[PDB]
This record gives sequence, C-alpha cells and structure tokens, in this order.
Amino acid sequence: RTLWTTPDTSPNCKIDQDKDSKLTLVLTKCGSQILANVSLIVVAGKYKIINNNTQPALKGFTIKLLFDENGVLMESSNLGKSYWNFRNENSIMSTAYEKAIGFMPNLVAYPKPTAGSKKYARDIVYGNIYLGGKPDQPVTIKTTFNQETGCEYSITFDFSWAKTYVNVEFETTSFTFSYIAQE
Amino acid sequence: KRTLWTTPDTSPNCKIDQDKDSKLTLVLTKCGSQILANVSLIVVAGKYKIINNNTQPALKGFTIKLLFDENGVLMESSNLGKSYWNFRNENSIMSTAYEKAIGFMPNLVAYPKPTAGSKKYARDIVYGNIYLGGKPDQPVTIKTTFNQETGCEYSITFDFSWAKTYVNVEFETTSFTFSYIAQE
Amino acid sequence: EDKRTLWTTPDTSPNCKIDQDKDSKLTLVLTKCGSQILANVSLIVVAGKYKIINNNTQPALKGFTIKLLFDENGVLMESSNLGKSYWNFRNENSIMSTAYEKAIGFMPNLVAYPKPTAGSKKYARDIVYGNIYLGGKPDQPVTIKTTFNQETGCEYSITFDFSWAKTYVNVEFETTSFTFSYIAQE
Amino acid sequence: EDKRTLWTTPDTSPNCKIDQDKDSKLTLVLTKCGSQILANVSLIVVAGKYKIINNNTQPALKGFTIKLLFDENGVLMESSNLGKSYWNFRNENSIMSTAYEKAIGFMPNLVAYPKPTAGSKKYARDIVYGNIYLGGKPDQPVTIKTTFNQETGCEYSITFDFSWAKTYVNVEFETTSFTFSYIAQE
Amino acid sequence: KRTLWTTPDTSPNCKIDQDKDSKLTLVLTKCGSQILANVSLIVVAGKYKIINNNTQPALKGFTIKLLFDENGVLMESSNLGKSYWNFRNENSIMSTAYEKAIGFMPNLVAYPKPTAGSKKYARDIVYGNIYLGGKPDQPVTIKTTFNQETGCEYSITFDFSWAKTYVNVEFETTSFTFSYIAQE
Amino acid sequence: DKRTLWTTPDTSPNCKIDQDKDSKLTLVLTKCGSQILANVSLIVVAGKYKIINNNTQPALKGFTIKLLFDENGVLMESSNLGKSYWNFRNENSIMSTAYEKAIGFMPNLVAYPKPTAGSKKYARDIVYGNIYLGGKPDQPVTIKTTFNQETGCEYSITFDFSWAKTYVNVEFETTSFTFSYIAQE
Amino acid sequence: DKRTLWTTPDTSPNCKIDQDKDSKLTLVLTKCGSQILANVSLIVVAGKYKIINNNTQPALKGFTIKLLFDENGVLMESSNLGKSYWNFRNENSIMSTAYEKAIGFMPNLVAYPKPTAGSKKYARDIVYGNIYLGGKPDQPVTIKTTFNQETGCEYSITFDFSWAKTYVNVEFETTSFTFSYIAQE
Amino acid sequence: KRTLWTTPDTSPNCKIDQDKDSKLTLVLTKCGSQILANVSLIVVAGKYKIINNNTQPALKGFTIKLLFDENGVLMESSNLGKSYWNFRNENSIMSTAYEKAIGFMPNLVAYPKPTKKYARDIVYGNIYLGGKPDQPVTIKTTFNQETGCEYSITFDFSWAKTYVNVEFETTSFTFSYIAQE
Repeated sequence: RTLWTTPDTSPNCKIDQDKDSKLTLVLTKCGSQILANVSLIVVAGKYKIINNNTQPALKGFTIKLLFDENGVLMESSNLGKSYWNFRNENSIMSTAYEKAIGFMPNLVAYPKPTAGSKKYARDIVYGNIYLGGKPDQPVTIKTTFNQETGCEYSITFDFSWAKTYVNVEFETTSFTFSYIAQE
Repeated sequence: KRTLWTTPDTSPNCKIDQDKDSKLTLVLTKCGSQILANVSLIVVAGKYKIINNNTQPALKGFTIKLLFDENGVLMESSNLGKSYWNFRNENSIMSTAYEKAIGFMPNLVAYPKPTAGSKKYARDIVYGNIYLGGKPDQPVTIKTTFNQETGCEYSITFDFSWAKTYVNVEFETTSFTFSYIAQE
Repeated sequence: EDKRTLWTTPDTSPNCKIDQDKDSKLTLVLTKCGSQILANVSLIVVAGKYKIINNNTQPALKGFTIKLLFDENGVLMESSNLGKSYWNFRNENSIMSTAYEKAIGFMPNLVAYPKPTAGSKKYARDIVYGNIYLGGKPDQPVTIKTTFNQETGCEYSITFDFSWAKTYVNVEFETTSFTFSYIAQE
Repeated sequence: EDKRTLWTTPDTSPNCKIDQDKDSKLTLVLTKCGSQILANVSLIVVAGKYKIINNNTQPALKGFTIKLLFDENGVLMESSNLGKSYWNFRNENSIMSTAYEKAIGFMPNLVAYPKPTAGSKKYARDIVYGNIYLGGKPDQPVTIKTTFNQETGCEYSITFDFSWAKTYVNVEFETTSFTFSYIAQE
Repeated sequence: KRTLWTTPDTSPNCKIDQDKDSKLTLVLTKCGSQILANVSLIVVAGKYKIINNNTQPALKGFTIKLLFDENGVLMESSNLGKSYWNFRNENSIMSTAYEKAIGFMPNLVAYPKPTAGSKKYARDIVYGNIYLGGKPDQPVTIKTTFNQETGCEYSITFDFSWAKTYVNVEFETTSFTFSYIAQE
Repeated sequence: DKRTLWTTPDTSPNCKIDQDKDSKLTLVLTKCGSQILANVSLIVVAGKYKIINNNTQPALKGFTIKLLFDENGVLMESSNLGKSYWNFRNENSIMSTAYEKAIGFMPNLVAYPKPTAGSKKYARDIVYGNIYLGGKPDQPVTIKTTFNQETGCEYSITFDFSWAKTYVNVEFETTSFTFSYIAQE
Repeated sequence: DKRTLWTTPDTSPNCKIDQDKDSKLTLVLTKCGSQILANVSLIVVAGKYKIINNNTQPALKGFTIKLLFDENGVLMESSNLGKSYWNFRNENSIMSTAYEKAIGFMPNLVAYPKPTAGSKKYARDIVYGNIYLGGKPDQPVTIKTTFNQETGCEYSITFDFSWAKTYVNVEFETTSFTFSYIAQE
Repeated sequence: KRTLWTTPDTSPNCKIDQDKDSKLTLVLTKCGSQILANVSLIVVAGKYKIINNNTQPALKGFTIKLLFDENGVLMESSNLGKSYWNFRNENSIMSTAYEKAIGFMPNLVAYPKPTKKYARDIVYGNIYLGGKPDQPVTIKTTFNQETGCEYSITFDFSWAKTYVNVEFETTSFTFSYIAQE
C-alpha cells in the first residue's frame, strides 16, 4: 500500500547531474486518495547551494516523475528507477513492480492538457517547505498532476523562491498533500 | 464504500449565487477515525466568475455550505446539489442515493453544535489557502468549519475570502487537503 | 477497539502540562495509514501563564513546547508533557481502559528521522511546519513546528514547538486544527 | 504572638487535600471576638481532580468536602483534610514557633451545635450558607455550606461542603473570599 | 482607636462622577487580625442618582476607590474626601487627622499588589449585594477588591454594578458587612 | 513675543508630577489667530517616574500634568506646572513681569465646553498623539490632551501620559509632539 | 544510636545503573543523632557507563541511582541498590539478620517533603558535590543527592550523576564524598 | 539534647533586610569535640527574594549573624530570632528556652575573638539557587569574629554571576567545627 524511496540520505535523483539529490517521496494509497509526503536534499552540483548574489537568476528548478500506462516509473524521470518501489521493511521490494495504476493521479480530475481546451488549476497543489528548517527560509513547492507528455501519468514538482538567498543549502523540511487516485 | 465524492469532472454541481454557477470538487475518504478531505472550486458563471475589485470593491468572499441530517445524508438547502454527491463508483457515483454515511460526518464531541452559553472553541476550524488560476501570487483563504450550521445534525462550511484587490481574475482554484475527526 | 488510531479523547478536558498540571488540552489524533501516520492536532490552554497572551505586559512570552517521548515499545514516557492516562488506542469516543503495551507502528521512522548524532550533518526532513489560528481568527497565526526523534532520553519523540511573532494583546490561546503526516517506523 | 487569631497563614502554599495530597490552599482565618468567632475563608485548587471543572466531560462532578476535625483541646486532628503544619496561632504573617496546645475558645459551641446522636432532632442552625465566585467572575457562583460539629471521631468540627449547579466548562477552581461567624464554645 | 469611619450622617463625602455627588458610609472596626467592615451608599446628585436604563442603557455601574499610603493614610486621589475619614469620636470624627492606621490596611500577603509573573488569585475579592430603596427585588452587586490599585501602598476598591434594567430607581442602598485580613 | 507663551526651552525643572520640580515640561503655545500651535515634550529628572520599571511596578502605566487657568488666562497655582516658568517669550527666556491677560491663548469654550450634568460630552475636546522614550521607535507613550475638562478653573489643558508596553529601566524623557486647538478669541 | 547502615566496603557489584549489578555503590550512613553522616563513592564494573567516550556518545552525560524505602526504613526491591548486603555493620560485613526498622536513618519528611503537583518545591532537599574519575583532579563529575523526591515509597535518597566535560575513554570509578542530612527521628 | 536547630519547616525565622524575610534552616549536632552543621536558606520576601543584577548590579551578597553570650544563648542582636532556636523536640523545638549550650559553641582557642588572625576560623562552601547547578552562591562561615558577644557564627553569602530574576532559595551545605567543650 506504499510506494516510496528508501528514506536514507543516499542520492536517487538527477536535477542537473546524476545523483545530485535525494528526493524522499512516500505515496500511501488510502482508497480513492493518495496521501503523499515529500522532502528534498540536494547533495551536489548546481542546486546544492542557492546563492542569488552570484547567480541572481537562479530562482527555482523542477523534478518530474513520468509513469507509463501501468503506473511504472519511466527512465525519462528525474528520479531513478532503481530507487522507487513498494516498501519492504526500511528498504524496497527486491523485484521491480509491474503495476501501480491505483497510485496514479486520476485523469478525469487531472487531464493531460490539450491544445484548444480550457486548463483548470485543480491539478495543482501549492505548499511551502523550509530550507535548513529555518522558518524565515520558505520555498514554494508546486506539485502538478498529469501535466507532462511522453507518459500516461505524471507528478511534477516545481521548487521556486522569491527571496534573495545567499549561500543557503537546499535541504528542506517535509510537506504532506493528497490527490485523487486513478482507480 | 470508503469515499464520498462529487464526480471529478467539470460539470457544475453547486450554487454560490445562481443555479449551477460552480463546480465544487470534494472528495472525502474515510481513514478510520479521520476523514481525509480534498477540495477545489471552479466558478463557471455568475457574479463570482470574474473578480474585479476595482468595479466591485465589496466582493471579497462567499460561502458554500454542506448540511447533513442524522444519517449523514446531504440536505437540499446545501449549496451543493444532492444528485451529484454519493459514494464513488469508478470515475462516477453509485446509481442509487446513499442512505447512511454517519462514518463520514464531523465528530460532534470534537466539533459540537453551538448552544447559547456554551464555550465555543476554535478546534472546529481548519484554515488553508488555494490559488486562483494556479498563480502563486493569487491566494484565497478557504476556512472550513465543522458542525456550526443550524437546521441540521452535521455540517461542513467553506468560507472563501481574500484581502487583495483582484482585477479581472477568474475564480478557479488549486486544490487543498485537510482532515477531520470522524463521528464513528 | 480501534487499533488503527492512537489519540487523546476529543473532549475538552485538560490532559497536558505546559507550565502546570492540567493547564491545557492537546487534542492529538494519530491514524495509521500503513507506512504513514495521518496526524491531526489542536491546543486549548485552560489555565496558567499561557492561557491569555499579553505581549504588552510580557514581551518575552513568545512560545512554548509540548513533548511526547516514547520508549522502545512506543509507550509514552512519564516525562512527556502529555499525561499518560489520556493517551491510548481509541474506543468509540473514548480510549481503551487498559494501557497499551506496543505501538511501534505509530512511531516516527528512525531512518527517515534519526536521533541526534555524534558527528553527522543534521537534515531538516524531520521537521514539519504549520500554522494554527488563535480564536479562529485569520489574523492571529501561531507557528506549530513539529520535529521527529530529536529528544534525548527516549527511543522516539514528537516535539511541538509553538511560537509567534505578533504582539498579541489579551488573546486566549485556543487554536484551530492542523493536519500533517509522517513516515512510520513499521 | 497573637493568640486571638488561629489561621492557616495568608500565603498561597498548598496545605489541604481534597482528592490528593496538597492539591489546595484553604485560607482560613478564625478571629476570636469573645462569644463569636469571626471566620474568613477562600479556596485555591492547585492540582488534581478539582483544579479544572469540566461538566461537559464530567457532568456528575458537582461538589466536594473539606473537613476540619478537632480534639477535646481544640487541636486539629491528622484525619482532617487540612494539614497541621501551618495551622496555628498567628505570629505576624506566619505562625507561632511551637504548636498550640489549647484552643477551646475557637471551637464551635456544643450547646448551639451539638454532635449527632442516636434519634435526636437535628436542627439547621449548625449550618451557614454562603456563595463564593470562581476566578472572581460574578457569573460563576459556587455554594459554600459550613456545618459545625457534625463529624464523628472528634470533639468539634468545621465542615465545608462546596457545590454548584451550573455546567462549568474548563473553569479553574480558585475563589473569592467569604466571611461568617459562629458561637464559640467558651 | 479601634474604628475608622465616615461619620454616619448624610452629608455628601464622595465623588463618583462629580464632586459631592454621594455619601459613602463606611465603618472599619479592627478585630485583631480581621477588619470588620460595614458599608452603604447614597447618591445625592448627578447621573447615578436616579437610574433609568430604558433611556440610558449603558449606565450599569461605577467605582469608588480608597487609596492609602504606607502609613494607611487616605490619599487625595481617592473618591472619598479626606476631611470625612478618621477615627471615631462619639458620633463624629477626631478633630486632628490621623497619622497612622496600618492595622486597618488589607494584608499584602493575603492580597498582593499586581506582581510580574505572579498568578492573580480571586481571594482579594469579596462579593455582596445591596438593595436599592430597601426593596428586595432591586439588588445591585457590590464587589470589593483589596490592594489592586496603582499609586498607593494599599487600596480598597468598590465596584457597583447591576444586570437588571432599572427604570426611575433612586440609587440609595441597604447595608452590607464583610471582613478582610489586616496587614498587622 | 506676545504671540508665544512658553516654558523657555532650557532643561531646568518646572513641573511637579509626583514631587516638586521632578520634571521639565517644555511647552510652547504660539498664537496663529484663531488656532494655537502647540509643541510639547517632557523630561522627568527625579522621583518615582524618572526611571520606569514595569517589572518592579507592573501597574504603573501613566500620570497626568494639568494646566489650570483663571478667567484672564493666567495659570493657577493648583497646576502641576509652576507659575515662575510660564510667560510670554523674550529671546530664549520669558518676560520679567508676570502676564495679566492671555485669553487669546485659551482653549475655546464653545468648541470645548466645561462638562456639566445633563449635557452631552463630545470627543472634539481631545487630541491624541504619541511620543517616544529616549527617541527609540519601539518605546511609544500616548499623550492625550484634553481641553477645558478640569473643575476649579475657567480653562484647562490636561496632558494624560500612558503606555501599554512593559518598560524595564527606561528613563522617562520624550520626543516632541505638535498639535493645534481652537482659540477662545 | 551510633549505628551505621552500609553496603559493606568490598568491591562486589551491588547496583544497577543500566544492567543488573553493573556497579558497586559504596554507601555508609552513620547516625549522629539528628543528622545522618553519609559517605559515598561509585565503581562502574560493566556495561555502557563503564568507560565514557563523549566524542562518540555525546548524550551519555549522566545517570541516576535511587534508594527507595518503606515506612520502616527498609530498602525496597524497586531500588537500584540490591537488598542482600545493605544492613547494619558487623565487622567488615553485615549483621546476620536483615534489619526491620531504620526510621532514624531516613531523610526527614518535614525538612524534605515529597514533591506534589501544584507546589513549587524548595531546593533544601538537594546537596551538591563533586567526585573525581580515576582520582584525577581534572576529571570532576557532579553528584547531586536529593532526599524524598521519589514516588512509590515513604522515603528516598536519589543520586543523580552528571558531567559537563567531554570525557574520552575515561573509566567511571570515583573518589569519595561526604555529606549529611536531617534525620526523620 | 544533642541537637540545636530551627524547626525545618518553611516558616520564616530571620531578618536579612526586613523582619521575617527569610528562613535560615540550621541544624547543629554535637559529635563530641566537633559540631556537625547543616545549613540552607530560603528568602521569602524583601530585597533579596528575587535577584535581578540587571536592575541592581551591586546586589551581590548579604550576611546573617548568630551571636551568643557566655552561656551559648542566642542574643537578640542576631539576625535569627530567639523564638525559633532551641533543642530539638520531635519535629519541632522545645517550648522552654534553653539556658546553656556552651558545648555547641565554636572553640575559642581554635577560633579566637578579634581582641595574628588566622584563616582557620573560616569554612567555605557553595550552595545552589533553585537547585540549579549553574547558579552557585558562596557561603562563607566564620567563627567567633563578631564583637559584642562571647561566641558567634557568621554566614556571608556572595555571588559573582549576574543573576536575572532568580529566586534566592538554596540547596544545603554541611560543615563542622571544633566545639568549645
């Protein structure tokens, strides 16, 4: 009933370069809703340290999870496939999973955008998370369901900030949300 | 069934100011002693569809009320229409109206009905924000209150409000999740 | 008997010591959804120095802490601010009459949220921020910061740090509710 | 040395057991005015079952009793709810440096207020009723009923029965003061 | 001597709203560790003389304060006039103003001044009722509070209030007795 | 300068808040025809109000300075401000002889009537302002000025000083505030 | 009544800190009328407190040993100290019969009342001292002794050991400390 | 008896600044040639009750003196009140004032009166405010250094830290001294 990344600190995600980040994502199926819990540690590379004195235009970045028609994570995702599976103890199942359609965002609630059709905001959930656990260091985490092409379903995390942060490490508090499940 | 919902399509099901002027998308999923709730709103017509606080400076909020009888059945005075509200069946709703859903009602010990002279605590409220047009600089407050309406056994009230002066902004929102303690 | 919910009974009676015996009602409901605990919390201060906030007369009174400390079996330790007789598995609108022996399935996961270490980087993943509102008023926010497994002298812990920046003048400390979740130990 | 006042001292340090040890400060001052004792009383509950009244959760919790039992010399007996440590003749704002041995002139008169006895007519004149107010609020009355010489296992007694009719919700039990008098034994 | 009083005549001695609008009759008799107090009030002029809450709905109470210095001497800031307050001499007062009356002051351990970080207990209040015109259906609350005023070492504050709607009722009262713990 | 009544701008004490000469009220009244332009500040040099400690005295949160005038606008001895220090300007001092008339500086009695039983009391006779202890922006004090509300005089100006915040070892000496009022003639 | 209650002075473990019999508490209580003269030291023989390394275990900074007594002054089994060799002195061992009464050795309940909710307790019931690990003068630890603070007993003596310094591979075996306390009778 | 004491309840018995502002709990137990002494202090009122060295930076100590006559009887000039100091009787004091207690007095050969001053007539200790290990106060006890008496015990309390809103109520300290007889 839970798809997750093992919640240690080892990297599992490429924002800019391989293994530059640890996305901790836990999806628990509560029938018609998925209860989601997320946090991010950027361990290396371009996004490890936000410095808007030296890089004034660096105000955000994106992580995409793309899923096929069986709810299987696609290699085009920023999150690595070997890191994503049903929970087993404090680790993951040995064999890669074959179906997880019940964990996918519902396509009627959150349709793929279509040219010529009105796009509603119901497919977005906003939250904040806090860099370094400090209450004066918010960033926006914008989560969008089924926005991407090249997939049957998707979850997209857009992180952004308006403040000028100077040498602030990108490692965050946790946020919980939910979404309507496909089945 | 463990989920009561409005079918998550876009067809209007709610009256804010005029009949069928909005689509309230509300999903209540029973997790034992808590209901996990997910809500968003699309206004499709009427005075709240396009907010212009230069021409209508007083247009700063509105209310959507769900009132329930002793069996957890939606009452017709609610802003949400009854024919749209039922247990989930695939991506639609059961064909026959439900008779009991007390397990989805807000707990009356946690959230008592008002009585004169009774000390009223704020535990029966949850605050959140949702965002018009998906834009991060267009927040609206969604205040949810449990069991504060009269003429019903249980209630969920959504009060929407905003402080900013919105000019030519369509009222269709991002989603928000909350929970509340279940009656049984 | 509802072994999927640990809670304080959702009545209004006090169950918690912030400063003195029975000075507050922490309403806390932990509902196990497999590997995540769905948590719902509010606070009523019924007496003592935190009941009525006046920052004109007490400018330094800007926050306080409520700690839940648990042993290796998930049993609440007496050093916690919440009283042990008030904390148990649900039975209808009350609690089971005998004290529970095990609740590890409700504890915050130690790999996700490790105890303090001798020499390793401490990450912020073990914190959740929220706001709650005094008197239900939208202009009276308080920060509720929840931290997992950062207390010593226990095997697991949940710490609620309440704080505010505004100068509140004769404002009663009784709050709206907040929901969050955390990763479960098993 | 003021042998015309017997008191608890006027501090707020708990001296009384209603339900648990030292859960309350009974402030009681008995001043001898010849044939009458002028009495002044208030109560602060600091802990335990009666600190915070919540009649939504405990609708049957509507009163309690504090008994002072005295021997043939007017000495307070250990079976009393009030402790002996600081019940003594006045010395400034404290008590005399040794325990008193005789205070019959402070005892309620046995002809006016006889002890209960087998099949004898009990008259109400051994009672005085009053009200005191929780938290100083005029809408939070409680009844204080004082009865003289009705307890067993003593030669004299003063019994305070507290009761209320209203449904109090999270009201701290600490009271305004009340004055009464009674006829002295000698 | 053993009694501080206002002479029990009917000569106005007190300012509620305007000078000499009332006669407070107050007798404090020292009984060792307790002061036995007896009080009544006559309003002789001004807006509190005849109460009409149909036409003046906000006229629901007023305060008379006695403030004392470190020697127990009444301070000029009190509502009660100083020339009216002294030790008893027959049915009048001593001709020379008293210099010390600490034995008549409310005890500061029983009834402390406001203190930072100290809980304020209600035991520094005594409630009573007195009756307008001697009529049993015309109660007013007399609340007496010890040592809660600023600008003094000791204080006795009388707050009068009423919930009933009195219609053309003269404010002149029955008497009430209470006691309080003495400072020395 | 028959157009200015003032206390002079020096710092020698001229006022009794709690004890004699415990404070310097600096008050300048400049007649602009039908309006008096007023500028005020306060320095407490001694006594109970010199150093505020609301940890020691939590309930000490205000005090009053009254100026009472007779029917000729002459300051009465019952005022908190001393008469020696109050006169028309001459350079940075005051005139030698005490003034005899200053009705043109008195608060207008129609705008600001004396209170009387049975007459409505309007708030027009009050002006609120703030001043700041030690010049610090986070140490406000309210200065409430009321015209013609005192008894035993023909005209009055009352300054009620109050504060809400707990000040701990804060000297009571203030910034300045300007206001105006309607002149009797 | 010049008697002594003691643990015997050998080094056989008699006390649990973290695991059974991981320490020797050497405790000697000698009745000097109204005061008990007390002498204490501690040897940790096994377990996690035997060798302190606060670089690797920085949270290992203190521990507690409780002696709980019934209404007769008899040591209760719930104590950290075992009952077998806690008795009146006989030579370098203990009397052959287990004692039945030792109220004269109990901490006075008037001087040192049981704490109760809603009463702020006084510090009079504490004595602080230092003892030194390995006899080295730069290795202090605090021994805080509190009388009658525990529930589930009539009387109690609690030893709380704690240290501020970061000890690196230092064995927990201590010098001796003497104190006194007021006796119940 | 073998113990002179103050009843170890919380009732005040001592004037530091003002009458009845403090409870000195002092127990002197005769062990032959040595007196075993146990002391603590609770300030209940007045200027030393709450130390705030931000407001009162020079408030850094005070003294409590016990002066005795040739019979070891406490003199009224002492800070401790005579009503409170007597031989022990159960958990209180004897009701009749004692007449002789020379065996409890500090030895005059070990500790001579002012009229070569050696430091051996002093014992130093620390006690802790509120029982907190970071709130030490020095308690200096001096024998037979006051004038106008035959014997004396003087307690000088002092501290170096800047304490802010700290209540002066202490842990206990034990010492001994050589007895006069």
